[PDB]
Amino acid sequence: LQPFAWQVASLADRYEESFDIGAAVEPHQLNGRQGKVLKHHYNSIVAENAMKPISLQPEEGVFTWDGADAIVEFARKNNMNLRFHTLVWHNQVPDWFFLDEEGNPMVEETNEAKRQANKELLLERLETHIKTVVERYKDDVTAWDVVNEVVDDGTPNERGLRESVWYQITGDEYIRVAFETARKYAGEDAKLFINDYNTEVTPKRDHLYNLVQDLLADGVPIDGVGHQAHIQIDWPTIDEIRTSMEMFAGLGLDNQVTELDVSLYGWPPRPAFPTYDAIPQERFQAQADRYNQLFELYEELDADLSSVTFWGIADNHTWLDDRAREYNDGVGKDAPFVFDPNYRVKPAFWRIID
Ligand SMILES: [Mg+2]
Ligand code: NA
Repeated sequence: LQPFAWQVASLADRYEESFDIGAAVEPHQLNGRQGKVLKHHYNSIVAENAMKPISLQPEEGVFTWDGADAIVEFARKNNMNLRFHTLVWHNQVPDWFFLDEEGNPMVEETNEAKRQANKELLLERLETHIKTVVERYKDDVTAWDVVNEVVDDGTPNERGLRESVWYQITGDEYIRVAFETARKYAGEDAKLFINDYNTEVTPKRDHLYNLVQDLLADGVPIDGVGHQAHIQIDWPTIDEIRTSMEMFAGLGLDNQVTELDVSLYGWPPRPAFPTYDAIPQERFQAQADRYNQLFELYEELDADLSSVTFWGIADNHTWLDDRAREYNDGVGKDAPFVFDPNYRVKPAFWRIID
């Protein structure tokens, strides 16, 4: 049988000359077998969910720090780096941000002067959320996802910005405010990232590229691009990945791979294998070949890449299962990592440890 993750060489040790090796976690993953894998393999962590806006400030002025603090304390106790995910997102964000002083959605307002009053209110709220959160964690966090998923996959406006509530209310100003406020409160040395998925594919890659150039020219503080890397076995290509990271490096921006998982399924993900034991070993081999090429590329790009984080630990816990179930009538199992649901290594582990 394949040995347990804690019986093989550490990924963080393998890649110590190149970049951090990170995992997304929940508080319950900090102990038991998950915690043993974590301590063995990784030198960086990020909160899967506990640091999202709604997790930290679910009502106006009501902050809930318990889960986030557990993860911070774990990083401190275990000498791990710590990514903060995330100051600004259009998902997992409480609806109170976006209500006017009468308690109605700001997006519905048709009086332009009132829209401008709303924009200032929302930006002030965003400043207060960032200040409060940053002041708590500024000595612990080594990379901030200041904004998440602000760029569109299409082109609904000239700049290719996602038309979330943030954009409808503030245009791009929420993005500027977010970075400026993060810098102000976190300090001159804090590393500030814009994070997104599909950063390897156009038009998105280029909308992102233009946005970071625009903000940089305007003096907005941005240090790096977070590439979520929710990828497949055959897509995106190695060269697409390389080009994107080189493009951002050419601007003087750092790159981090922030939410890496290698799905077994394209889009749409059906038919999915219904259970883990139904997945044929050949699929794990195809995955291992992918992982091999990926990590060769990341090593090749290591002058321009400071951290590689997987969006989870082992195959027993991944949002990809939710995605699989969503497209296959409630049944389906994905397997995106190099450790199996029992914490045993997979073929992919051996192909990235060598
Ligand atoms: Mg290899
Ligand atoms: Na590096």
